[PDB]
Amino acid sequence: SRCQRCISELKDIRLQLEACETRTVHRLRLPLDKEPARECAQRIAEQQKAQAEVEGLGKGVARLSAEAEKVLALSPAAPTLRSELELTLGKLEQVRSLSAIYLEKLKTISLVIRGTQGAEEVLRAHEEQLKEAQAVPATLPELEATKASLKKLRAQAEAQQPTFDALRDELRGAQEVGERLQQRHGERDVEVERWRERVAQLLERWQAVLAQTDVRQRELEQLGRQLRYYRESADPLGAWLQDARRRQEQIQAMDSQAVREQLRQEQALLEEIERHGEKVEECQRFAKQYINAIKDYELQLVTYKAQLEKVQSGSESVIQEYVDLRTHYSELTTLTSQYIKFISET
Repeated sequence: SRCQRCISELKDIRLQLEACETRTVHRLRLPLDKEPARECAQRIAEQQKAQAEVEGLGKGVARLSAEAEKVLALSPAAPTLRSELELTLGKLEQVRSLSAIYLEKLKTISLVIRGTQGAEEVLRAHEEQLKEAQAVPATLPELEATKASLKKLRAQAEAQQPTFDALRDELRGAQEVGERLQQRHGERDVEVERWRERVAQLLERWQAVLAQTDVRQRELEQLGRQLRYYRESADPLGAWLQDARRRQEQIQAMDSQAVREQLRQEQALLEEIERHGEKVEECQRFAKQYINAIKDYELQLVTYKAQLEKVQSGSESVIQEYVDLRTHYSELTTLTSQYIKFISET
């Protein structure tokens, strides 16, 4: 009576446990879809409720085990009762193990989901500042401002190292749990691969930010030096041409005694102009180097912005300056040269 009743109750609760088992296996076989954060949270809650359901069944098994042992101590039915008891105890421990490890898997994945989504927003911020700074520095004070913005960026990125180090640890944790689940319950990890690729890709993007900041900072240190070298040569030359052009225009526009002085001042000035032929080629040389640097920095930025996916041309302004200087000097040489000839025949 109590033996037969206990066997029936043992079979029923084992079936209930097996149904909990099959539901858990079908759940853990299901990869996350297009809302990973929300779905994983929902499944953790469901698995917490499933784990409590199994534990409730565990209280039924403990009751049935005590009653069985009372009957067995008193019976041709006893081998069946003992066997059925051992089957139910064995199934309970298996479903308990699976429920706990799967809940563990969901929780560790949840940290990875959160971590990668946080790193994306950090990556988005740094990649946009790099994208944003399109204009090249025109002057020494504008240069120092650009360096400051990159220095800040560099500082912010270095401080995010713990965030990405934690992500690597969080992914590693998830791999270990999945492996134990694979080894103890024979179910492959259907989820972890999605996030290894996600984590691996974010790491590369972060390195490009760090690398591109170091390259870009270094671009401006070389570019800045080239600006200093050119401006130190173009400013004194440009001032000199303005000074000499007004002297020549004054000497040119201004008896036999006077003619000798007019030829004398013009003939002497033409000598002065020739002496500056070296200082012009020097200025042309430095300007070409600075233009090349402005071109190098510009292409650096357009490249990076394209990989992730003008207003005017920076070096074009520098082009115009050399045009004005070479034009004025060739014009100045000619005008003085022709005026010496006009005095010479006179």
